[PDB]
Amino acid sequence: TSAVSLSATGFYKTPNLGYSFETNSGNPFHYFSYGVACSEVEIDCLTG
Amino acid sequence: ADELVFFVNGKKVVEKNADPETTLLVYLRRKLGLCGTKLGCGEGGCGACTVMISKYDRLQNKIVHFSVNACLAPICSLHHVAVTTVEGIGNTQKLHPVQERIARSHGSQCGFCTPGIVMSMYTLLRNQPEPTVEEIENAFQGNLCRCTGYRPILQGFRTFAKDLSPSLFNPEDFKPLDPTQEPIFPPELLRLKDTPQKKLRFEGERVTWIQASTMEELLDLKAQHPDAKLVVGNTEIGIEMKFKNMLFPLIVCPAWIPELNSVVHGPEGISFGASCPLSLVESVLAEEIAKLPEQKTEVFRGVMEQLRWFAGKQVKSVASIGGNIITASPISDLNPVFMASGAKLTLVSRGTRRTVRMDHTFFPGYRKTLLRPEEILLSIEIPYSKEGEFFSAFKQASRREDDIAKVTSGMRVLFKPGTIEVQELSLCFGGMADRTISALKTTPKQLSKSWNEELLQSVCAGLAEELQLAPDAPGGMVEFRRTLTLSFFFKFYLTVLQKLGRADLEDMCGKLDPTFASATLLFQKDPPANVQLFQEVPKDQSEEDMVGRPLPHLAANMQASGEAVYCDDIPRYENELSLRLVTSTRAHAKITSIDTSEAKKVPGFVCFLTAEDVPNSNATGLFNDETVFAKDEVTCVGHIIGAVVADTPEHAQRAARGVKITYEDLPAIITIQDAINNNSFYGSEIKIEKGDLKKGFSEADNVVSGELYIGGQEHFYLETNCTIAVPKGEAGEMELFVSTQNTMKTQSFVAKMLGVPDNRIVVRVKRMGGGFGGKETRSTVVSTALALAAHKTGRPVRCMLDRDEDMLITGGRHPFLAKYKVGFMKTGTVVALEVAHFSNGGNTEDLSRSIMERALFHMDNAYKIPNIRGTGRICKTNLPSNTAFRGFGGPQGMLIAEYWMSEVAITCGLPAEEVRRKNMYKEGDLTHFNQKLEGFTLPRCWDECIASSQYLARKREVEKFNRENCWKKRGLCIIPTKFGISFTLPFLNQGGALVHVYTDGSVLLTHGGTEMGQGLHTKMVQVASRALKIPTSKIHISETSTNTVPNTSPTAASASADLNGQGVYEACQTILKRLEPFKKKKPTGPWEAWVMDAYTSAVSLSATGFYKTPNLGYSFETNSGNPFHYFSYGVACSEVEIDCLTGDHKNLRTDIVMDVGSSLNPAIDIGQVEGAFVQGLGLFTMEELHYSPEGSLHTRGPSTYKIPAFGSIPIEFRVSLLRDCPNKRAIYASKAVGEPPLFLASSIFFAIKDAIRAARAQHGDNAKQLFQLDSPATPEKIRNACVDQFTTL
Amino acid sequence: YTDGSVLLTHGGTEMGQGLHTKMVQVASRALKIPTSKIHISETSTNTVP
Amino acid sequence: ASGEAVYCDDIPRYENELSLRLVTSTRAHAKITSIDTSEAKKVPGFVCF
Ligand SMILES: Cc1cc2nc3c(=O)[nH]c(=O)nc-3n(C[C@H](O)[C@H](O)[C@H](O)COP(=O)(O)OP(=O)(O)OC[C@H]3O[C@@H](n4cnc5c(N)ncnc54)[C@H](O)[C@@H]3O)c2cc1C
Ligand SMILES: O=c1[nH]c(=O)c2[nH]c(=O)[nH]c2[nH]1
Ligand code: FES
Ligand code: FES
Ligand SMILES: [Ca+2]
Repeated sequence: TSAVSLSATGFYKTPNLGYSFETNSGNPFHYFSYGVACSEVEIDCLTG
Repeated sequence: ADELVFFVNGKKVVEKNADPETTLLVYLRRKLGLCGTKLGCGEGGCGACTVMISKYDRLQNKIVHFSVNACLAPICSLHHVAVTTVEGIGNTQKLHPVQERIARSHGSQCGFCTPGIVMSMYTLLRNQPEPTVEEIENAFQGNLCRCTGYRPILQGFRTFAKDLSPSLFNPEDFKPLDPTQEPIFPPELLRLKDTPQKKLRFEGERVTWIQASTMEELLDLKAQHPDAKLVVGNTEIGIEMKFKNMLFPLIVCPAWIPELNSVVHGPEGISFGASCPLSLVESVLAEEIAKLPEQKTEVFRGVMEQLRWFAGKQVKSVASIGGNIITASPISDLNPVFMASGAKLTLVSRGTRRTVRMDHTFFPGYRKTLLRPEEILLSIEIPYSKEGEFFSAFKQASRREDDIAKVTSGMRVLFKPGTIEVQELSLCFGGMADRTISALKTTPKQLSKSWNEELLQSVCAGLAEELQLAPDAPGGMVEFRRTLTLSFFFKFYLTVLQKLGRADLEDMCGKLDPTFASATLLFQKDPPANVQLFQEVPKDQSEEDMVGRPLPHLAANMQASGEAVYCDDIPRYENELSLRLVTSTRAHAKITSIDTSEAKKVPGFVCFLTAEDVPNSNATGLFNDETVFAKDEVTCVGHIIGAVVADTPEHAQRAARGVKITYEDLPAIITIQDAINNNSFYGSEIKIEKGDLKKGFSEADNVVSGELYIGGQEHFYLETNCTIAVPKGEAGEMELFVSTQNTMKTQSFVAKMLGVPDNRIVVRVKRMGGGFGGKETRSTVVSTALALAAHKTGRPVRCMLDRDEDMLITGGRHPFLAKYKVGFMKTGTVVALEVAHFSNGGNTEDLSRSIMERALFHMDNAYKIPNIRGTGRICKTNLPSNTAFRGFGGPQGMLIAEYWMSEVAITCGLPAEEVRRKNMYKEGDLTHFNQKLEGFTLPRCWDECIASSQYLARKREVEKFNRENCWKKRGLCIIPTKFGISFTLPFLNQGGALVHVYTDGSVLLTHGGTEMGQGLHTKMVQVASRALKIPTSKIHISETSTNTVPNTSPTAASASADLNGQGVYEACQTILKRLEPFKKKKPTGPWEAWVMDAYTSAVSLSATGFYKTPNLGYSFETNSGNPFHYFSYGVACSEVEIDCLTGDHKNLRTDIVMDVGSSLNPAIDIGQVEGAFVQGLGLFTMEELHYSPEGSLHTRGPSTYKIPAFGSIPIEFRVSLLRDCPNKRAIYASKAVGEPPLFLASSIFFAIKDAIRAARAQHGDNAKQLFQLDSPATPEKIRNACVDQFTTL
Repeated sequence: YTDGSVLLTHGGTEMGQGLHTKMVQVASRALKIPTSKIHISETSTNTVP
Repeated sequence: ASGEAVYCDDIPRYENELSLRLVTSTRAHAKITSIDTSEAKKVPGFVCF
């Protein structure tokens, strides 16, 4: 009722990225994910 | 099991189970998917459904083409014919010349009437490739357009005929017509023309249709089954079936029978088979009249005179003469003529044949004839006139009731040869009784009398007595109708005088006084002359900057082609249901019970929805005082009680008829007077007051007091209200496609009814076929009901209202009652004014209060009044709720001002234009509400109009015409206007937009405004193209949606281009800012490179835009603050000529000068001036709504509610937009245009008033000087004010 | 909207990963209102290009 | 879990809606020497290839 807009756009771009294959420089990634898994199996040597 | 076989746009249709109730319009739209042909009324009056038919005519041996109303053509009547629709002539990839010309000439605004007009013009050209201007105009008698003011349509099409300012269009650029490229007549049909016609039978759900090939077959059928209903053109039967609930289970169509279609010239006259269409009657009698002695064709000319203002080409091409005769309507225009001339009817049944002579016994009772149930009408011989035998025919114009109370007459005299003495005299009338009658007691008494003043006087006394009407007779207008019988005989009397003159009996009968001659003239057209003037843009302006250029409406080509999509053109989902509203038949009552037992038996019935089914809240409407569905009590005729849902529209309608509802009446408050007496009002008195009233009236040389009533108005948007609601099945989500100016309120009201948040509900509007205020709020009454059905069923549901329903339910402009007192000097200067206003608001508040405020804000019109008091009360009544209508209270307020102003001038004995001018504000003055008038261009508009209309010189001609004519009079008036721009509710002055640029460079824009024919999207694209500096071609607007721009105000208050234009401009400035760094690097490289560079640099190419009108907000308590951002100004000068004997009148010339600031688009803005002016013209002169004494609307369609027609517009029609007047506070210095010109049509009202004043000085005797003329000034009111020997006794 | 409800959309599409769920959680923290007041209906080229 | 969620094919058909079926290569690498559509044209409701 005060005539203020209640609609908005939003935007984002990941900064500082850019790798060069020619000079082997520049960051391709913003950050890295990391994890580790331990697994155990039992095989049947006669069937696969 | 007979197949029905016909062609549509060249393609063969084979219908194996044709239902006789199926119309061609329904079949085209719903079976074939061809939605260019529209429904606008369903009763033959609007022509929106016009299509062309071609066939091989076996009787004339050749291919013929004619137009028809698709809404009334049973498909069962169409075996072996070829239909052509708008889609069959061209499309946007190759427009037919007819489509091209109407588009390019700015003849299409909302676009809904465009296809039907295109088809009427197209059919004309297939028959006459080189028509005349006259033929072109006659082509459209059956086509209505509510937006354009008709001028541009006729002007564009005039290019097919007569065989400083830039221009609005260029005819030299129009492609030429090549007739060889029209569609081939289907060769299959030429093959079949050879084989004999067989009787067919078609069986539908309820109706059996036999297409009789032979007289034998028809007679056998009627002998054995006398109940079999003849249908020939269906132009009466269709109405009875569709709107009067009637059902004839067995129908026989005899249209193919050679004997019913023959024309035979015999010694006494010409015989027409009874099934001959009126169009064949017309072309034969025309040619007889052209080639024969005048003395023989007197009757033929009377028939032709009646066929002139009868219906359109569409109706006449299939309406039979026998059908008019046998329908026996009390207001048949033809039967009075056939009766007066003793036309010879042959009747037959199996083994019988007899001839009679139409006389009073032919019609023994209401809609009855002499025919036995087994007989049919074979032929009517229309007779040659004899030496000494003379004939006139007459017809009231104006029509108010379905069936009754329009006068129409046939009159005949035979003189003993060589004498002036009467051998035979016959005077027959419709609209005076429940059937066509003969003045049988009056005529005998004049036998052997001489044609003289004694006979005139004798016949008038007889007529008055013999045809006398009770004060309460059916149809009212009893004083007018009486006067017409007498006035029509007078004309006949004078005309026979003349005709005896021409037979050299002048010395026995006398000369006619030459001031009486104009009384007897047959209506003569006069060729149209138009001028449109506007301003060229600067010479330096880029060619790609379209702001200020006359760019055609961006959808005009698709509208001409039938490709533009309106709501009901959207294809149905396979699971879609249809809804039909059930409304109250009482003005105020308790609902005692509802029985749906008959409704449940209709096949496809799904449910009846009522208030109990509403999920959340039944309280709706702008001020929360309305029911979605009535609960316990109805409060108008039209109050929506519930809604039937069924698989198809036909089943919904039949099922709604089986909802039987039971009432106990309650005290009803109907009229403004009823409300005043009962203290029934919406809220308190509203008031504006300035200066000292007691002093002003004390200082005034004169004081005049009076009242004025102003009738209401139906919007008659060509597209009625329509909603499709589509439930999505998740989270309460629903999408609605609606013909509405108000997406926001539609969304909110739906969400509150359902009890879900607003974020679940999306409302979409591509375009409306007109709105005009009618769809600002009252569209939600359909929307909420449909949304509920969709929610309940989980299925898509659709409702488009029939015209009768829409006219009943949705209300109109507010009627006004004013009580005024004005005080003024001898010089004409007004010093004091007090006006009490009352409006009839109907049964909901809606916008009624804001409407009253606008009327009060305009009670000054253009005039500075130092001491002033206005009040208004808004009456609360048991009628449909009235709402916004273009003007929004302004026109009512300003008509009241001009009305007391007219009386100030007459009381001072001074020229009205001088009096207006000297009371006009000047630059810097304050209004009565204390707003200052800056940039006041009204005097410039006034002076330009006075000069270019040659007002003073025309005044002198009008005076002279009036001194030289006793029975016609002219009048001339010039009227100004001032119109405040912005919503009366300040926070509604806001708008938003959203813009995207895609990586190809193309731009998708949207904004809060909706397109309803005013060219808003076009304007926004013009604006965006200038703002962005790219061509309009790269910018597109597809639709309006609550999920792209939220919280939008309705498209109203003429404000939408101002508000959305600023929103658009700001959205565009945001995008330009972000592209700036790329522009700098690449200042030449094209737009597409900047866009792609920004994209690949990860810069956002999407933006919102928003505007609020600043510094607004008026206070009623302190009478300060600005309610308006700026004001519109304009002046119109109009001239009229009235028929003092009939009440009819011609609009001879109108000249308008309008301040639209620096127009965004002068083509669209001129079109809005003309459109608005013509709606005003209807408001003040033609449009009259009529109600039973118990509050039931009788006037529900174009047969009874008469909007301006092609033939209504001023014959010379000039419009200029004021030059050099930038308004820099609105978008690119424009002004809004939609509403301000409407009130300028009051110029025609006041010109009629001048003409009446002159008629009164001519024949009045003691006439009251300040006589009464309420609005609308219809033929009734004009005729009754022309007091004379005929009105007095 | 004027009832306080929020309609949100973004470029991302839901394919089972709970993107919309995460976006509403994000919006509700950002706006400091409950997730119940925020809805995402769909992804469309005419709302985010 | 309720089957209320709408995926593309769950959307109701329009009454006038048509169906498409792709026609693909049965060869890894080849010239197309001709296409014969005569048998396809005889299937009821066939519109176009
Ligand atoms: C938009 C519009 C405007 C109109 N304007 C006017 C006007 O200005 N003035 C005026 O007088 N009329 C007017 N009419 C009425 C019109 O002239 C009649 O509707 C028309 O002539 C009826 O003919 P039809 O062939 O359509 O009859 P249908 O509707 O097919 O038949 C109407 C009646 O005639 C009967 N019938 C037809 N032929 C025969 C026969 N040979 N023997 C026995 N019974 C028969 C039918 O059983 C039926 O009862 C208007 C109608 C429309 C739709
Ligand atoms: O001030 C106005 N408010 C409205 O809501 C409206 N609607 C309309 O048609 N004209 C106007 N004027
Ligand atoms: S819809 Fe057919 S004449 Fe109006
Ligand atoms: S353009 Fe003719 S009705 Fe709208
Ligand atoms: Ca109201």
